[PDB]
Amino acid sequence: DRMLVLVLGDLHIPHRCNSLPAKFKKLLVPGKIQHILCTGNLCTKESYDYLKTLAGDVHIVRGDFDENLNYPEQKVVTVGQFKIGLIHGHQVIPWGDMASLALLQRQFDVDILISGHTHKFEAFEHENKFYINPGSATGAYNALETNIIPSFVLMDIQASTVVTYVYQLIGDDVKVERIEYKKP
Amino acid sequence: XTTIYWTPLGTFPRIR
Repeated sequence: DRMLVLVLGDLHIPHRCNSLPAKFKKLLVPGKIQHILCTGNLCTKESYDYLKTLAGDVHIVRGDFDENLNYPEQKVVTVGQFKIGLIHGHQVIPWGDMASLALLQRQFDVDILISGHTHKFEAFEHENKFYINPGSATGAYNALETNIIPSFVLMDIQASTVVTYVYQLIGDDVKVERIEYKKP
Repeated sequence: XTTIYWTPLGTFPRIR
């Protein structure tokens, strides 16, 4: 038995982008995925409504451009044997700072910490804990990057192991990378 | 080269 968890964010619809890539939408079939963890910056209810069609359980934290000011700034969600922390990440300066993310890991008391904002995918183990940034699922521009690849993450959780899949749109084709993490 | 991965959402070439 497994849990599938979709991890995505920084869509920036409607200001920076118009929609998810068509090839991504074709992959996200309703009913398949159990949980959605969204780093924020949807930035409107239209994208929230779309996420609700995909899974029964949708968790979203507040980004710096979200129009829904009621989203929580951070969240901790338990899926199977894993506690997962979620924050958008504009609060961390310098952006993506490893020492700050590791402090948040300890303070949230989580096995996996998910953050966004940078629009650059990351998935790595650091001091026996796992860190994910799904990137921007629409490939939305930012101020500090010259190339943003549309990206999202799927976690496949099985007992004390998670297999993290990253999906990227490169050219017009979907390509993937796979990273395994086991709790210590 | 021709490396591909199975995933729960389908089978795809490797990014790198």
